[PDB]
Amino acid sequence: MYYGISQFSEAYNKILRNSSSHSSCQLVIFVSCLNIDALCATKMLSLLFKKQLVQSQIVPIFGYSELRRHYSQLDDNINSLLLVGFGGVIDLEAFLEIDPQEYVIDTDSGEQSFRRDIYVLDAHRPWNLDNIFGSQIIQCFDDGTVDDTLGEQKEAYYKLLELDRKQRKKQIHEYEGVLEEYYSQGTTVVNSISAQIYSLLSAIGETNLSNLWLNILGTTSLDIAYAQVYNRLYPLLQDEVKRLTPSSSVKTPDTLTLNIQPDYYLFLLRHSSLYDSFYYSNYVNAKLSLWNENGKKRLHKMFARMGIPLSTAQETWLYMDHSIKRELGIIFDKNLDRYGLQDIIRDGFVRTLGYRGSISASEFVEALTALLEVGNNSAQKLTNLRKRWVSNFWLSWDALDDRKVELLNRGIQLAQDLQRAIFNTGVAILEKKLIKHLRIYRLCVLQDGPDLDLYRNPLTLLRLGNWLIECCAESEDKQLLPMVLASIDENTDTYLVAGLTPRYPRGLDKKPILNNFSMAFQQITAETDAKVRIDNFESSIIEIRREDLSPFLEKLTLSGLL
Amino acid sequence: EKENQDYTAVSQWQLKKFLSPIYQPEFEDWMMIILDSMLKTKQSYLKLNSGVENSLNGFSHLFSKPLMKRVKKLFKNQQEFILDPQYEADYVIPVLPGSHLNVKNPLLELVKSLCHVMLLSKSTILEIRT
Repeated sequence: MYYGISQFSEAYNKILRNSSSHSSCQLVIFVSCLNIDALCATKMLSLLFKKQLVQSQIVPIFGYSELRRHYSQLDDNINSLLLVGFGGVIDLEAFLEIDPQEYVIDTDSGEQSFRRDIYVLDAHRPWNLDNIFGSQIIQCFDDGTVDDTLGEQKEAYYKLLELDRKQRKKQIHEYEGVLEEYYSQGTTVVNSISAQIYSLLSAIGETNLSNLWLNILGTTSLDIAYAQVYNRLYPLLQDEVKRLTPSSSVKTPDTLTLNIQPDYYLFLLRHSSLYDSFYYSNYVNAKLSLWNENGKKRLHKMFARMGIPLSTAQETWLYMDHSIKRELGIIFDKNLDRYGLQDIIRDGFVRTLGYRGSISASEFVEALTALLEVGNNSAQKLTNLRKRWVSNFWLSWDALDDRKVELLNRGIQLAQDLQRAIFNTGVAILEKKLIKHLRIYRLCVLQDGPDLDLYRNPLTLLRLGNWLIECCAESEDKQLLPMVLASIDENTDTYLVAGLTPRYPRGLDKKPILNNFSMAFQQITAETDAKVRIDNFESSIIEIRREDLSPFLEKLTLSGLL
Repeated sequence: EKENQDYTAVSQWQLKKFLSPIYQPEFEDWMMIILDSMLKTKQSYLKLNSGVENSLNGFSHLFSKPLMKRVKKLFKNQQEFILDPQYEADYVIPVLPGSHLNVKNPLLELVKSLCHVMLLSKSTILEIRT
């Protein structure tokens, strides 16, 4: 509520009024690492502050305790704080021990001012009502859901705070019931941080092709589990592409172009073979069931039907005969309807410059996600491991630059290897039937397997989780159920547990489903004495000990908040 | 000259002290059951035969059927009250001067101790292993 979209520009002006000083650094941007959206958002923010000369300190943070450690050691000279990708769910005054009495300067007249501004760039739609309403210091960059949906909770909270027998109980318990109905609600995303920051850049006037491409990457990175967000934000990106494109031509070494062209829903089409692109795609294995041998037979049969030889299909896309790849849209239109792959046809954004080849938005965001993942006494191991993924995040930041395409090709190769590992472990799960039905949720526990040291990473376990949700979503015989995905780390000796939401099949076209695992995780942590970690910014990511795993799952299946 | 011979049962396990306080008397209970079944099996074998393996072969057929059900019921009680702070005081591990190991599941340690004291038999080691 404190910043609607039409005054994002005003908020940026306030940042200048606290940070446009050549002598000292006064702006520190806390970025949630291990998120593509926050990475692109901070890249656009860093370009904007570089063009206007604002001093900055970009700090990547993994855990909530890491946030508290970094905020506790901050100097008092810093007056502007930007929280990218997080800070929209928890109460920041109750977490960062913030009291407004020692941070207030020049209160005199009903005006209040503070010596530090903390801005929140968060996409998680459960918004803390104290944080968004009763807080002057914590300033939210709201998408606009407060003006449409959160009005009843606004008046309930305001008459709760204003009024500190049957009338008092009858109104106060009703407003607290409304507030507790808004609370204990699942977590969802309907807007991207990159779209909000590009709206800020449109309000200022610093938009160009690079910021538009970063906005395209940030919007495209949410297409895996939040396809309604991408389908909503696609026409604005189409309007911006057709606005900032030039008039027209011959391929020349300096002309960067960014076209809206058919970019099919495939894993790494332009940097791998067509056989490996269909074989490692989540949607193709989701529909044709490629995990068993019959699916591979059907894939070879449709290669026979499409007229593409397996010698030509297994050849690299750049070296592929273009009698196959020029009329590939016509072949896709004629042949994919019989096998159910009609939804492969999809228009996306493809950027190229010079003579170095074309890259799509989807291939670029899988390359960036791979560079986040495997880009490079137990508490020291956790600290070193958190430092390792912070180094991975900065390597992926280095890959965002135009002059560092070798990092991009390294990310492409890492994405290929990681998708091979994900495919092997996915068919490992599916062949031996470790998926167990618990009547309210589906349980998948990895005890041992091939290269299990990749799954101490969060996004690799989320990649396996989205693989399983896509593979099980097209099977209509089992209905929509939430998924618990646990992976064991022997050296740390902890089960890292991820909560995965189900989704409808991609061909259908409604209300998005929520993430009800954080409420149960918090309630079990409060009621039981489980030594667990809640510090991840995605609240469905927890770490349990091995010996406390089965009581945690029994208390999870006893609880009805799934 | 007595039919009962004024026999007594002596149990002096220091192994029992490395267990949770709820699980300590059940160890003595199952040791008493093991002892009574062993005397009954030895008496039956001696009376049958007299008119490398010892007299004790096949003694665990007498009480494995209650013991499997008791272990499963104890496991069901284990998966409820270990993390509950009301009953966690019965589930703690004691600190003793000889202790060097760390327990991970108290019922696993109890089952290992019972199967190890039953595993000392040199004759019926196959059946105890099963």
